[PDB]
Amino acid sequence: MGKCRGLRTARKLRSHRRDQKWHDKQYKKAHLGTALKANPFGGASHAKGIVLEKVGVEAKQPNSAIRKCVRVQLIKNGKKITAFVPNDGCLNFIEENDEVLVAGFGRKGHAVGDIPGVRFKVVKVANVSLLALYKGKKERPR
Amino acid sequence: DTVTIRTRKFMTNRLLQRKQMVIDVLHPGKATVPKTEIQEKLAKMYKTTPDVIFVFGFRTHFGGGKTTGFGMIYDSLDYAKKNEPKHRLARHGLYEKKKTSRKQRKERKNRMKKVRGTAKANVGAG
Amino acid sequence: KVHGSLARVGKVRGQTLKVAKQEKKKKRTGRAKRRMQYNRRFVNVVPTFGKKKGPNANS
Amino acid sequence: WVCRKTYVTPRRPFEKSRLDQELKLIGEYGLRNKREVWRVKFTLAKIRKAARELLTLDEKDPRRLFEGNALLRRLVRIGVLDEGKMKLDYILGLKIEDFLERRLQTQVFKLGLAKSIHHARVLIRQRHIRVRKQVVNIPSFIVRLDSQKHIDFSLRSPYGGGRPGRVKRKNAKKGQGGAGAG
RNA sequence: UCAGGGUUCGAUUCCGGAGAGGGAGCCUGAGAAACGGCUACCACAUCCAAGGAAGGCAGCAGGCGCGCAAAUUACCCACUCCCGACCCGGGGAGGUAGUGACGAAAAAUAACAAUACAGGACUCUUUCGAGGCCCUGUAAUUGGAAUGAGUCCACUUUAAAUCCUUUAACGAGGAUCCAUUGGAGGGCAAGUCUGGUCGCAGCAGCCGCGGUAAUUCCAGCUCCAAUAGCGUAUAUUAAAGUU
Repeated sequence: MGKCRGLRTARKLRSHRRDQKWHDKQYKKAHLGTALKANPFGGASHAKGIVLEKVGVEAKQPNSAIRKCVRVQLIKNGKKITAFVPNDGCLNFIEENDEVLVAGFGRKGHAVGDIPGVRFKVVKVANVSLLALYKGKKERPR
Repeated sequence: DTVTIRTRKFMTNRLLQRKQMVIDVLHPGKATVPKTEIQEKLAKMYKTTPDVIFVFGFRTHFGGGKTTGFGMIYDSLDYAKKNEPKHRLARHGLYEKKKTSRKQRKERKNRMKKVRGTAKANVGAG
Repeated sequence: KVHGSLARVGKVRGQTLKVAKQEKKKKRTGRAKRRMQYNRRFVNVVPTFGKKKGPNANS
Repeated sequence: WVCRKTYVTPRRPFEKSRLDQELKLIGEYGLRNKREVWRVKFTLAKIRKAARELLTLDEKDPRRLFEGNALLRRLVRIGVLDEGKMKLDYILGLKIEDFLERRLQTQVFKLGLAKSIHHARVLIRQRHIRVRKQVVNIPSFIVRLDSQKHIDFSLRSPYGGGRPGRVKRKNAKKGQGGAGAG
């Protein structure tokens, strides 16, 4: 309520809504494309890179742990992304200066859990999954 | 076995000089018998003798019990021999093909294209 | 204690015992797996006074 | 070419109330999965949507007459509805279970020769029945009303006339090569 | 996708349009500013006896490169149509097969008796107890019965063949002719079981678990959900009367 309800006010409605839609956060990222330019991804679900070097990443309080991530440079941008490594002992199955395949966490822009500064994780080392390396139904191909 | 040949929608197709019907066949504990055997029985149901009869089709339904095809019967041989697509005549032999596979034609054609006046070498000779 | 640093990975998984008791018994699939599920829950017919039991109880 | 789905999934993933109904319904009729249940309920809820239109259309609109008349005939022809009803209001009184009575495996058990329902499904698949003259292998035949008085066993089977199976004739050859020559 | 009103997508089998490495010009013809025609410049790239000459796969296959990301240098004018001087010739148009868990439809992976315990209506008996009916799983072995999964002669299919349907002959005793993918603290269907670890290692969309008694970690057993499918990442709609 508190607004026009004319019969010839189609212009004053459809131009107002087209302006006040930009104050929404979601809409403003989709249509400016500043999302694409700023992201290390092109909007692609995955991406591929080459390892730079292992790191240890401290946890946010209350939790205290060391989380053993990696840091990676990409093939098609040359810029750098810091990527989590999953389950116990899977760090060892990643060896420095090889290729890897990365993927987002599942929150689509934001850092997940108690680990800060990480927005990406790792899925395949070299056409072989972290699962089959971990479980033992496959072996290192080298 | 004892089998039944049974008509279905006859036509006297005067323009092509033939008689075309459906070949509706019942088989009791068997089904799917040679097409050669079928045209024998149709020979001794219109007395036209089995070299001007031609049949094809014959897909058999589930569990057997029925099979249905499509048959022609020509008045004379020469009306079949003229009209008839070649492979149906060669189906029970009196014709063949050669010709010879495929390809050997096109690679010769493009070689014939690049000569003028005399192409008799390439037609025999490569 | 913790000795030989606590940054070490493979720690918990490389010092645990590994045991098994893999099946000889074949489990059912498709139809019959639903048949047993129907009978074992509803058509037995056991239920008694108000209880918390669940379909599992290894307590 | 042209393809479309014949079922839908429930909006809720879990719900104690729902799951028990779907389970106990599958138990009675011997169904393999919930996909065999939701299939039925898609068709039903589709028919419940079409009916829900025509009741709001003007009485004696030509669209309303021709549709309803030919619709109710089809519901009567499969026998999920009576002609002592024969109006659109009884479409909404129709429900899920009445369909399942007209399933092939249900009619084998209910009005023919079977043990438990779990047996009867196996007989349909192992080609020991027919519907009028025609072998079937589909327990989801849904059976027209007229064809209920032609459900018979098959004419080539060890159940009734026809050649025995390989368990019997095996043991017959155990009388000749298992204890007759071996 | 959706109650009503909408929102989002449309390279892509039909119709219209534009373009054949980038620009420009032009010949022929009824029709073209044509590229399976031509000429020139520009960017490329090939052969050469160095005098010269020849080229444009956003046609079908195929290769390199690019990337998260995508098939056979197969068979054939029989169908469907087109082109010609033509009933006869030609067509990578088009049809056929191969690869194919994009996706959709169909629905196997054990059914039935014997014994064995087990339950309750029913009957007898004061009750105990016994009989007995309807069924249930569950042990023990089995028994009888059935079938395609496969293997496979024949017929059929078709341009020739494959597949499918049809039919010989072999083909089920559960140990194998083997169903997996996730989960069990709450949201949310299912363990305050056993062993190991001790704020370490890890789990955790979210809330939170781990500091020696861990229902959440690593394993075992059991249980739950969906099922020939299930999980994960990302775009997007509904949920959002949070446009």
